Amino acid sequence: MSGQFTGTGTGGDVFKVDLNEQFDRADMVWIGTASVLVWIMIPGVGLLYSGISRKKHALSLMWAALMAACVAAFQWFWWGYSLVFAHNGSVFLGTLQNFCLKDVLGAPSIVKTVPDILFCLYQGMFAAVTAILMAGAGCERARLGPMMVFLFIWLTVVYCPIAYWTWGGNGWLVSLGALDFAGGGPVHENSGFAALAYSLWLGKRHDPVAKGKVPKYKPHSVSSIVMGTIFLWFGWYGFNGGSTGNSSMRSWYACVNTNLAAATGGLTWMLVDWFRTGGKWSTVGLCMGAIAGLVGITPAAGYVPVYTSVIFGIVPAIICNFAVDLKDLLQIDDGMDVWALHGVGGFVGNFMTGLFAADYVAMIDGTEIDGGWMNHHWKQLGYQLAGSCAVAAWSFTVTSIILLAMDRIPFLRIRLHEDEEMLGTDLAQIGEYAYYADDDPETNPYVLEPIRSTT
Amino acid sequence: MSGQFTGTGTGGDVFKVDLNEQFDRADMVWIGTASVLVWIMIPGVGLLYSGISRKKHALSLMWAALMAACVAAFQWFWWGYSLVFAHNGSVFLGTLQNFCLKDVLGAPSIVKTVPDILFCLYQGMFAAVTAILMAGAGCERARLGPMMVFLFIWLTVVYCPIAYWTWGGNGWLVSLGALDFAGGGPVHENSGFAALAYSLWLGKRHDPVAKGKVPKYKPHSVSSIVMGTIFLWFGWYGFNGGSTGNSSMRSWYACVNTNLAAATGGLTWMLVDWFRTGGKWSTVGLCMGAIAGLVGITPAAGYVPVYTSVIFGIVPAIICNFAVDLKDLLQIDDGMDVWALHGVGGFVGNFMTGLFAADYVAMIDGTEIDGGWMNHHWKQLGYQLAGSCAVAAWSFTVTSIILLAMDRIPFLRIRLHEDEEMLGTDLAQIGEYAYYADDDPETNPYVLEPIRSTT
Amino acid sequence: MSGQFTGTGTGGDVFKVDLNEQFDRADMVWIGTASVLVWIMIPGVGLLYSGISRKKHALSLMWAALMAACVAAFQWFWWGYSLVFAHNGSVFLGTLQNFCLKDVLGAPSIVKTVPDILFCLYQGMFAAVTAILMAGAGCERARLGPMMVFLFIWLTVVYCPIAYWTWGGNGWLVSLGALDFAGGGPVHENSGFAALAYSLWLGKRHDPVAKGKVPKYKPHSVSSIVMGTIFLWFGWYGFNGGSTGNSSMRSWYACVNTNLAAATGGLTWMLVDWFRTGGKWSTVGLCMGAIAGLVGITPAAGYVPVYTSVIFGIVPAIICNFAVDLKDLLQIDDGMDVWALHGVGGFVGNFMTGLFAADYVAMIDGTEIDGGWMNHHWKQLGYQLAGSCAVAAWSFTVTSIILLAMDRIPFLRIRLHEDEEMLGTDLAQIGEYAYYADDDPETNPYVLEPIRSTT
Ligand SMILES: CCCCCCCCCO[C@@H]1O[C@H](CO)[C@@H](O)[C@H](O)[C@H]1O
Ligand SMILES: CCCCCCCCCO[C@@H]1O[C@H](CO)[C@@H](O)[C@H](O)[C@H]1O
Ligand SMILES: CCCCCCCCCO[C@@H]1O[C@H](CO)[C@@H](O)[C@H](O)[C@H]1O
Ligand SMILES: CCCCCCCCCO[C@@H]1O[C@H](CO)[C@@H](O)[C@H](O)[C@H]1O
Ligand SMILES: CCCCCCCCCO[C@@H]1O[C@H](CO)[C@@H](O)[C@H](O)[C@H]1O
Ligand SMILES: CCCCCCCCCO[C@@H]1O[C@H](CO)[C@@H](O)[C@H](O)[C@H]1O
Repeated sequence: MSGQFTGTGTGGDVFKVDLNEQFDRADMVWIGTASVLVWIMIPGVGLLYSGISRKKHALSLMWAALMAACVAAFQWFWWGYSLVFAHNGSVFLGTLQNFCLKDVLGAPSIVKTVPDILFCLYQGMFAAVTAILMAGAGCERARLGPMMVFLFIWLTVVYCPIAYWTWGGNGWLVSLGALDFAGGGPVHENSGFAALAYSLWLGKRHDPVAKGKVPKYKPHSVSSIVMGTIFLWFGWYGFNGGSTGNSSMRSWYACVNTNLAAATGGLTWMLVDWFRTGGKWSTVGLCMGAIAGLVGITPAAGYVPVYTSVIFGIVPAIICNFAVDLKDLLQIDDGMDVWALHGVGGFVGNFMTGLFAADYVAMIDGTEIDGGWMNHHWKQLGYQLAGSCAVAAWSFTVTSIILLAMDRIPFLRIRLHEDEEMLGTDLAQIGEYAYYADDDPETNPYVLEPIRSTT
Repeated sequence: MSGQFTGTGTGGDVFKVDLNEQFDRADMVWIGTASVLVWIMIPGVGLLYSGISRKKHALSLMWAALMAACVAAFQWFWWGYSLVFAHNGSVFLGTLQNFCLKDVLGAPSIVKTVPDILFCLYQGMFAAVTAILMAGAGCERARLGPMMVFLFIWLTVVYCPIAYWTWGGNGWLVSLGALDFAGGGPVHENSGFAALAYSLWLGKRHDPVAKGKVPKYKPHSVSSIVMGTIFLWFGWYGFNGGSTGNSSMRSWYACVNTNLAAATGGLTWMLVDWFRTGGKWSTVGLCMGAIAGLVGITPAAGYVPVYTSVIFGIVPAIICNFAVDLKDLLQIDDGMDVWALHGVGGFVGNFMTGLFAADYVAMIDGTEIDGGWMNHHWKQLGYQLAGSCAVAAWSFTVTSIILLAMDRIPFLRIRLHEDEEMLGTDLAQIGEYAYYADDDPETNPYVLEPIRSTT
Repeated sequence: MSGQFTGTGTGGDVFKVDLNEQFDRADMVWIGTASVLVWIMIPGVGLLYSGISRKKHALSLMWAALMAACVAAFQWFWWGYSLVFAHNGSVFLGTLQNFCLKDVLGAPSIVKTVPDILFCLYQGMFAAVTAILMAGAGCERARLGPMMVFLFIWLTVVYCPIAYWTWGGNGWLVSLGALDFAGGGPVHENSGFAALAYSLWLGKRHDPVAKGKVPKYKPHSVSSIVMGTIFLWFGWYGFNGGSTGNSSMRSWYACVNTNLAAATGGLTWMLVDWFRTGGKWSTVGLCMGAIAGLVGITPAAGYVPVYTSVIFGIVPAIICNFAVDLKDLLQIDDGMDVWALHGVGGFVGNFMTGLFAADYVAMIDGTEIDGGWMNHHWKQLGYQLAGSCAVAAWSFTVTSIILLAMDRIPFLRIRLHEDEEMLGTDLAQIGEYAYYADDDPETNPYVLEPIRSTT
């Protein structure tokens, strides 16, 4: 009544209009497909960080990726989607208008080429990838119940505001003119600086794997690193290629850029390791470099000329390779790989987007931007820096607050203090904890949960 | 001559008309993509059931998934497609009109938005997923030749009739008004009750892994469980999302429901295990719960409001969790996991579809239904029960008949009787069977086929 | 100025026209999706050949697949794309017009239904699959630096010319009328005969695994074989299905053919092994047969009637099964599996395409061909043979030249001579090479690179 297209609410009355008429069906099919591709990046992250670990994590990140997929999907449905994409938000956050996905259907989303329900599906996958990045960063000696509560809270008060600033209809970064093609800020810079908060507050200090004369690379499982990298690169075609919101050739241009940045990042990191080790070929390095390039090109993929995409592989690979060395300086391992690749890689990529963004690339699908230094738009670099600094500051500060607030509550403490924690070898001698004898997650039906030595 | 569109046979003469003009190209692209996604669910099933096993299966289900993909594709081509989708069937079964895919081309399929050849591709994947569910259920001490013959026969006389009733142009369940969005009946309820027939006739009784004080969860490979769950959830976006037959936003709505049911099922099953174990976190349970939710939402995904999808995770997870305990009561392990997840999960999901189906959800793409209890259509619940009971009865009874008929034929007996079966350790002492020494499927070039101790 | 559609260069001025208007958006979405599917075939190849190996390769092919993805993407960007698809080539090769992808944007590609940038993305994946086939063939005792240089050179002077002849606007095989639906020549026949050059020049002679009374199948990792086969079959829907360049039902017809050829190839090879071993069931054989069928149907998938696709499984499976036996005759293992499956399978499939190609199948999307023997076009078989012989001759001869030229240059020698190579067990006793003690690529951060025993 009339139930005709309004652009608001459900978008119209399904008994009176065909809501699908508002959209190009091929745009919808590509974004649906891209959503499925981003989903498989979730276990990709878990495999990557499980495999790279220089320490025996009690919690399997391959499995924790499924836990994160579950917690993030629930959070997104409950209020995460609404806090980012409620068509009625301020400049800093959305509302609870779409609590439990109420009225999320056929109105054109903030990306007008797809309906709200499909944009919900697609963007929810980005929240889930960020959730497993966070769980991976904070996995060492994590308690599962508190971790699940942490992820729910963290998505709500760290991810959702940063996502709103970046993608929301009235988000202040959107208004300012900052560029972030595929959500490098909300996903990579954000998780990376939240990881750093974890490292500096909850991470083990004077860590034996980061102390003195120790190997920079000492992986738990190279096959897991490689499988994770495979799922990440495969899924990243949806992550970046879908960020146009359409079936135009800007989507395919972004995929060409994505592939070339990954390729040049992998080769660059491996070449850097070759020079720095005096001629060794680094198995872990090739994979880390591909990830550095993928992260680097994320804010840029639909904005920069193809030939510049090689720079988004080379420069993040070099800078991230050296950022990893800060683990030796601080003597901290926990959380630091996620910071180095996603935090530093995300910052570098975001900065370089201000240099290389071009109006003629965005215009491939009619997207209008002033451009970067390629168009003599010098001020763009300042907009990029404003975004990167705001994301880093909010993520680091608020993540610190959550971690410490939960730490002060006995039943919510994410990681027990070392002096209250019982040894797995001692638990295994007790009848009611005999299952701690199987310290191998391949055969154990139960998570080897940290137990307080007061029971 | 005139070779113009007829809606029958090949659909028209390719030299005179463009058969593609009858279809929206984006509808076709989504269903082609969804077909590829369902294909990877085949090894997903094999990985899941290989990993969950409390017993050392001689046959690797990861590998058997490829065998099933081969047998099912051949059966479908030969006559399986025709027995379900020959446009000229009765109310109970199709015909051999499309034997060897004769004349399967460009006529609109029973799903009018895609041509016969594409519907053939898509629906063949559902047959193959059901084949590996059956092979998984019946894998313990299976002989490979007889298993392949069994799958061919089973697809023909169990899967194909149930699929016809559900999807066929004149299928009696279609006519009755029963709802089954993505083939929960033909795939999950069917394989589950066929699994139960296997359990009760060919399964080992008084099984040491299901007898007395034994662990409910004791997996062969947690990494295999997790990898299988990953492939299943990823592919299920095609399984459910493609069941609209189109590129409309009902496809994406169904994907949102699919993700939320998996997420809530995983969390629910793990929470149930936490209460029942006195505080342990169940690795296997999270995965089983995700599968329970995916199975649960299958008959419902394109029919129920988004907020109700959480019920399709919670309720099947709880009921299936307790159904697994029946293995202890019966002291039977073989085949029972497939029954618990797919049979019970499928029954529960089908029943709840009668409660929660809504005309306004179906109408998102113009699909007309009376609805469920959400629309005060009380009779819908009875239609659902008629379907579930018919599927369970046909599958259990006919599967029983096939298993027992083959059992009475020496060269077709699927599983040897324990007293006619030689020990692998004894075979390994014989020169012509020395390869039985390698009881590890990771390195052995040959299937460790059960051998009769009469040679 | 006018910047309107020209069909050349960038295709038009993005500030004046919408380049996307020239294309059906659904055609673009399918080819973008198919590109992502072909990408995952890259690690599929690496997993397959790592797993099948009868020898302990020091270089992990699962990991080397990522290296190949990187080298091939860079080569393709640099000049590979231009040498195949520069719209201004001769009959034998393209030009450097599109060096570093200059002006590769929105002009219709040689496949007029997609723009240059998307055809670039898609076809680059084929180059990368061929790169990992080559790296796999030549992996035994390979040195990594020289291997990377080799792949770059090989793509440039072996792959690119053969691809031009097959796909290029003025390619001589195109003009002749030879049929090759999905690039069986450039990918499979080519890599297979290049593998044979490797086998005969650099392969180990009188190899203990191929000498005397030794097992035909003795795999390193069955799980790797199966995982590789899964990724290959899944991705092959894009490899073959995308080779129409469009969203028509010829794409889906090609997928039905692809699935049926894989299925019948797997069953055929396993049945052949069953007869030849006196009743054993071959784990490796089922997988090899699926690959033989997939290779076989590649030149044919969009040209042959569905019922004939079973022949493209059966015949290549039988012939390739016996081709593998030539390893015993020659007493050479290295490189020979790639030759047997891709070289022989590719030759057989190409030949049979001349028998079974049908004008009415090509015409499903308006593609005009004279057809094969199915249309009494007898001369087609000669065109097929001209293509197969030219590919085999160029690949074998030029690959031989490259391998031998690099062999004569100390720092480019791909494989050290056995008498200049130090033992891993001896390197491990030296302090600066202690890491050679860990001969297990699952835990070692470094490639166990062959070292000259002159340092
Ligand atoms: C443990 C999981 C808890 C989440 C599931 C509860 C979702 C609450 C949403 O409320 C529902 O929203 C509809 C909007 O249309 C209303 O019409 C309906 O009356 C109301 O019931
Ligand atoms: C979706 C939320 C699931 C419940 C989250 C509640 C806060 C964390 C509860 O976990 C706690 O962890 C302890 C092990 O350290 C367990 O001994 C104990 O049983 C449990 O109190
Ligand atoms: C071991 C695999 C056996 C399956 C392969 C045999 C398929 C038999 C199909 O018959 C063919 O159907 C066409 C329909 O158009 C006829 O035109 C053609 O004359 C006829 O030959
Ligand atoms: C596609 C069908 C493939 C053949 C199926 C025929 C029925 C089963 C044959 O397998 C049998 O299994 C025995 C091991 O138990 C083997 O010793 C014996 O060789 C073989 O007689
Ligand atoms: C180690 C990786 C080396 C590859 C990266 C160098 C790519 C060289 C391409 O040249 C660039 O091509 C543009 C075409 O538009 C010109 O406009 C621009 O002026 C020019 O700079
Ligand atoms: C993208 C190209 C990367 C460099 C390729 C240059 C040619 C091969 C160089 O590798 C060589 O391999 C030796 C081990 O055999 C190493 O000891 C030595 O450091 C190095 O000289």
